[PDB]
Amino acid sequence: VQFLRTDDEVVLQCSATVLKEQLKLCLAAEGFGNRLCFLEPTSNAQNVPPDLAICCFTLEQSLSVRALQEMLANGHRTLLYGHAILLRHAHSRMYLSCLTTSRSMTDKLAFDVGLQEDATGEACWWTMHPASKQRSEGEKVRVGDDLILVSVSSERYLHLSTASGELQVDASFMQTLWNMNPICSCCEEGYVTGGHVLRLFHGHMDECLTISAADSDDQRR
Amino acid sequence: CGGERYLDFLRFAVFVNGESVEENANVVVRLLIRKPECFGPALRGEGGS
Amino acid sequence: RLQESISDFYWYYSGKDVIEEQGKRNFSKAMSVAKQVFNSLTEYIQGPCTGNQQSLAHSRLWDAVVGFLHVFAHMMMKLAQDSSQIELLKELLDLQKDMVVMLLSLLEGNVVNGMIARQMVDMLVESSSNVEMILKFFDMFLKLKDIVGSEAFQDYVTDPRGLISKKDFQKAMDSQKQFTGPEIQFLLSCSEADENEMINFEEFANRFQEPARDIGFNVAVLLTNLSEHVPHDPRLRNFLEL
Repeated sequence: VQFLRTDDEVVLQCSATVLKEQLKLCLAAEGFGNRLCFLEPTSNAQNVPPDLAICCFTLEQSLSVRALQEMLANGHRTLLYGHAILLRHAHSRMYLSCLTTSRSMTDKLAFDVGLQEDATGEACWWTMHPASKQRSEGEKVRVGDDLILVSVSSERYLHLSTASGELQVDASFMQTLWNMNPICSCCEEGYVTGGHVLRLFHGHMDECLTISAADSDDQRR
Repeated sequence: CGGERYLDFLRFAVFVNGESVEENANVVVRLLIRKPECFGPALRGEGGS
Repeated sequence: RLQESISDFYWYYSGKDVIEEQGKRNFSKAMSVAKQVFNSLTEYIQGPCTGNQQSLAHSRLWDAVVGFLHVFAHMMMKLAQDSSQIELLKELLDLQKDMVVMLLSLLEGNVVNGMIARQMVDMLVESSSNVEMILKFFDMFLKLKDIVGSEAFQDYVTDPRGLISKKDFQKAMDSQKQFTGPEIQFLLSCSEADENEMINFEEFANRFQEPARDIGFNVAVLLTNLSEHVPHDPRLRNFLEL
């Protein structure tokens, strides 16, 4: 029953439920050499571990619509419906935004979602809405609750297009529920946490499990 | 033929004295884009020509 | 819902330098309705009704309280500088007094380390900033009434009629060290920008004191009650220090 707050990392997983599989794919983007986002499957982790290093988005700022308009004209905060939020990619340090390019020829109104390196403008700001009938605007959101996100720059949803048989995320006029699952919320201070890079050391000055150099006969194996 | 009447009433509501009412126009366009079924078979979704 | 509407009105009118008379009328009506609502709530729990007190404690009252504090913290200092908004400011102060009374009633009949007291402490630490702004606004104006008896400012008073030049009044604050540099500009703005740099510190430091005396006393009583009934509360001692 915990409420999502800023300065937290989220995966933003969308439950496709294709062929009664509930893959719950999550959006990801490299940020360098490619700006467009794409869904990677978070299911079937036993047979193959899916990458999640590029699937972390930090909640940078949260603001209301009127205050957002005023600052555009110009410390944890509880997230509630009808509020504008800012998402920053963990690895790329860029901001999630709605690009004006439309690579999808199936829908003329569709817009592609990608990463941008500047926080200026309203293209990178998004607002959640109470997709559930029980919930209503002005109510604080909680973990394990489906959400619907709309660009403040242009009314559109993170629709999960699957017309071509491939799951893509794009700004469209059709509604789509999104699960805002938080990760890395409970910081283990001084303790070792998941999704962390480090140098293991049997003792000191060890280089534990250090792979061989490049172009070696070991083939880095 | 059914849509003709509503479209005429909407243009009368939005346009007065050769100028466009900004509030009415914004509300109408927001509702129209919220419910794309008002755009007819074409100009709607992937199947719209 | 009323608090959300008033917050939206504040966010709309924040940019404008001067509030339009129609907006003033709408604010007056909204704050009158809000004042009536609070009185009803106080009546519900004024008699030590434990069930009603628990129901209010487990409710969304605290979010509305935080929002009202946020609106107030900017309303006081926005309406202070202008000279045509004194009535609206006084009505706002009366509404804030009622808010405190309701909170005190809520605090009525508490025990040591009580759940309602802890909830009030959590509310205060959630809305610390606005409370700090309100407390500062009160204390520097009390010191403003104190400055009239200061010799280090009376000597700087030059006009036989008793008027003090703007620059001289800045230097007097800086010498007395009552108010810091950023606060100096706010006091200058709130001062009656008289046609001359000479300003009537008399009125500037004698106004806003009657309507603020009652609400300041209520705030002091609330803080004293919380401090005495919640031992070992470092955040509460931080508020007391402020």
